[PDB]
Amino acid sequence: AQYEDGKQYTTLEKPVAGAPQVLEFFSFFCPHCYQFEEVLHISDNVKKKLPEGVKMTKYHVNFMGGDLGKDLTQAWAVAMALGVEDKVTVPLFEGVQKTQTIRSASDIRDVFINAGIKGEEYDAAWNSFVVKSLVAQQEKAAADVQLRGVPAMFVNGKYQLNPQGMDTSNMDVFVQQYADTVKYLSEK
Repeated sequence: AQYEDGKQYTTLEKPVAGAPQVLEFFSFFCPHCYQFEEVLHISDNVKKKLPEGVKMTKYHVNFMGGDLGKDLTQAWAVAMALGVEDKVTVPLFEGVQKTQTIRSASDIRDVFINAGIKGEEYDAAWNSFVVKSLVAQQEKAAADVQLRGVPAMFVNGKYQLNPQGMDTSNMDVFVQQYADTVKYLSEK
């Protein structure tokens, strides 16, 4: 067929019940994730081709960048609670990988302050048990699929995107191929 298991996607040996329909994992330390966000706008282009009724979830992972990776996962938990994903994603990426000005929890915090989230609002969120369970969720979802690399996308808990099996000569072609595949998996 035109779409084949092991070619544009793989199948989980161990399907995950109750999983988000479209589930994406990343890390601010992950260089391809930088590309995926900054250059390719994968998340947005997928969204654009998804049917109505579909919910799109994006979670951070711990296994890159040691102590600061976990901090980054708690901070993405803060971003999700406050609804400020779209204001911090880019300065966080550029702060970890481009300028390298993110070295501690406090520098992470500065990105939020500079993006207009208030100190008290960030620090309350940071310490809330709503953020604690949000962190727990991010970890549960990753642990459920035995996640060992990012970027990663999972559809309906059963299919995993395999971008190494798509063409990378043209960036635009890679993205539409990627997105059309998510759409195909969606309907499956």
